[PDB]
Amino acid sequence: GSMAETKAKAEDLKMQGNKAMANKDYELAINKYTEAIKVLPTNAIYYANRAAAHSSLKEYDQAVKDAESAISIDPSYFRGYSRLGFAKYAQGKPEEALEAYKKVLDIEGDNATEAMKRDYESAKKKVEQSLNL
Amino acid sequence: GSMAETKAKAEDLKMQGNKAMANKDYELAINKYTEAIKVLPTNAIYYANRAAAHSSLKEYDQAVKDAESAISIDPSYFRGYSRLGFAKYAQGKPEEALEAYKKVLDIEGDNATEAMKRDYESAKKKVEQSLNL
Amino acid sequence: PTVEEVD
Amino acid sequence: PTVEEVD
Ligand SMILES: [Zn+2]
Ligand SMILES: [Zn+2]
Ligand SMILES: [Zn+2]
Ligand SMILES: [Zn+2]
Ligand SMILES: [Zn+2]
Ligand SMILES: [Zn+2]
Ligand SMILES: [Zn+2]
Ligand SMILES: [Zn+2]
Ligand SMILES: [Zn+2]
Repeated sequence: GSMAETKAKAEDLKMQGNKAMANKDYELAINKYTEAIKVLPTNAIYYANRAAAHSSLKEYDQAVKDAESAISIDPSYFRGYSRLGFAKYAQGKPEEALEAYKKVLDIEGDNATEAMKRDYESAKKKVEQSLNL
Repeated sequence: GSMAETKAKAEDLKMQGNKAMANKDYELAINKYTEAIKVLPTNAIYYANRAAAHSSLKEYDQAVKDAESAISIDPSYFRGYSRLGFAKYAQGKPEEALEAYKKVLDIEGDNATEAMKRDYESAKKKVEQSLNL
Repeated sequence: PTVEEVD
Repeated sequence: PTVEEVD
């Protein structure tokens, strides 16, 4: 049992989770990402990926937990904030969704994709709506 | 004439370049990016986009020059190195392509996409093919 | 809402 | 590699 062998085992489980996501087997994906975390619990990507699978099943509270874990483990991994913002937005918490999406743009700057800006703008519009009435 | 109006003018030219790229009118795209740079010459994105238009015409020496300008103006804008890596790869300079593509992975770290790693692995396979002749 | 692919 | 989409 080496650090390299442990990492390779967890990475293989992550890959099985990614394949499940592509097949829209979100229930299987949650299993594989969970199993990967149990092998290697210090890798933020596995938590962000599980957040995506949870969100795909509309389990936004579970998604938020995993996104916050990703953010805690690696605050520079911006997909953590993307997952948090998507789940907060879906829960009707646009102010926290806006803060998460803005963090993505703060990290990426001029590197930000069009999708990242759109997510930020959608949350921003929703926060504006909540004030007009 | 406000700074935002100048930026909006350059961005509209950039968008005209993006439309030209979508239509595969690469000569027109080069013009629009050039005009954007003349309106606002401090934005590395215009140079990186012009490098893409040059590369599409297989003008790789011109692409390298624009990619290097993008990198000088904005060293953390990783698409400048992606443009440099492509141009060098296409020139048959795969060690220099590998260094460019590796710099993208160093900037992005655990945020790197599968496309970025595919580019890196492609340059690496060409470097290794070369030293195995 | 952008549904982002896993990594 | 490919010329990735501009911007
Ligand atoms: Zn051992
Ligand atoms: Zn199943
Ligand atoms: Zn299992
Ligand atoms: Zn980044
Ligand atoms: Zn920048
Ligand atoms: Zn024309
Ligand atoms: Zn013109
Ligand atoms: Zn020989
Ligand atoms: Zn290629």
